[PDB]
Amino acid sequence: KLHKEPATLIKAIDGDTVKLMYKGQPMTFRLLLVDTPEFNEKYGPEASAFTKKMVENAKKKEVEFDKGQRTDKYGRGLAYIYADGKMVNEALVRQGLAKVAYVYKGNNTHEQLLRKAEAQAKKEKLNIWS
Ligand SMILES: Cc1cn([C@H]2C[C@H](OP(=O)(O)O)[C@@H](COP(=O)(O)O)O2)c(=O)[nH]c1=O
Ligand SMILES: [Ca+2]
Repeated sequence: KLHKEPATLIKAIDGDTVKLMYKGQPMTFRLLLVDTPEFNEKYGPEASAFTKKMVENAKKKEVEFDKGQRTDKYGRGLAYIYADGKMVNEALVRQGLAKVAYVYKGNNTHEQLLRKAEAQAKKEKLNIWS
């Protein structure tokens, strides 16, 4: 309750940040509840590429704010991002390309969903968990 919103993509940045045109400012958005490696750390180039293609290839790009703060202290948007109905945040965790991270109580609606995904990635020893 939680609603999605069309997202306009300027460019993918790395595993867990993307640049959107949001009411027609260029704005970095940071993915809620996850942490990908930096572009120059192990699985960093893979996380970047996964997010990039996932959002680029989607006909329908959406942003969904949580119930709490919509920007962080750095002025980045904080959201879940969906590509043709699939959550990027979740897909990264499921593939072992992001850890569940930065879980704040104002903004934690999809926590249990991402922890389930993380547990599957862990069990499978996938990427980060290898
Ligand atoms: C994901 C997320 C990060 N942050 C902050 C925490 C970290 O701040 P500090 O810089 O003070 O440690 C930083 C991590 O982002 P990155 O993982 O993009 O570097 O962004 C939030 O404030 N809210 C959030 O929802
Ligand atoms: Ca990161």
